[PDB]
Amino acid sequence: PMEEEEVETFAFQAEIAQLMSLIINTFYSNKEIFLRELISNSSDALDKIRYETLTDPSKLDSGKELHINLIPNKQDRTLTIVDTGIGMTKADLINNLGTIAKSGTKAFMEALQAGADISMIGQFGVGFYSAYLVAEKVTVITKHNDDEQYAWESSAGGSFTVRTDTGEPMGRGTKVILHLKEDQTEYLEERRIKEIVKKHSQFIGYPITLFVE
Ligand SMILES: COC1=C2C[C@@H](C)C[C@H](OC)[C@H](O)[C@@H](C)/C=C(\C)[C@H](OC(N)=O)[C@@H](OC)/C=C\C=C(/C)C(=O)NC(=CC1=O)C2=O
Repeated sequence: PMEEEEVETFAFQAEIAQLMSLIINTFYSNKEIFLRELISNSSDALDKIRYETLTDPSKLDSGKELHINLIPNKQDRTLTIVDTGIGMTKADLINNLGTIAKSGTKAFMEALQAGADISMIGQFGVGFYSAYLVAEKVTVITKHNDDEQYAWESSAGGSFTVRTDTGEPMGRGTKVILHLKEDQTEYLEERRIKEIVKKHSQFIGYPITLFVE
């Protein structure tokens, strides 16, 4: 019996939009670093719920396990990075994932225009956007203890949407789904994923698991 769902479309802040276009339209040779950025983000999120629980144990009612799961899907061509971290509220998503200017955006673009390696992205605080080196579309599903589950999404192009997620409920955390570009499918390969995690994400302070098939 026909479901009615609310959607809200937002405009990326000007420089974030320019950064996304720079990332998508320019050739870079070390694109694999996108995973290190996403895993670092998940690690950051896990630290936050970890410390918050020390002060309030009920914060783990939504789930005690603190870990990261990597899920490649060769059928629909998606690579999903999941964490049981702190998660983000609707306000968190809208504010921190597009709408508000970030201080390192310009500096990073300057660096890139000068020939800096993309690997540098994390030092500028805009590392999430490196997802667009390999994905044509990114969906961020998230659940924070203080809000309902939400889905953010963008195929770049200057806008992003936010809507309540009606997919599989998550206890708490964030799930980044990368809809990979046709020539970036190597990241759906178990050997390649293991290779890059070993190379760049060896000191993650939480267990990571790769689910194959
Ligand atoms: C201070 O921390 C970081 C910030 C500032 C700000 C966004 C923090 C955020 O505020 C709501 C939460 O406190 C934090 C726990 C959530 C994450 C890191 C999310 O990752 C997962 N898995 O939760 C990430 O994924 C969509 C969201 C935004 C990341 C952006 C825009 C980025 O490019 N760089 C950043 C890396 C950071 O470490 C960044 O901006």
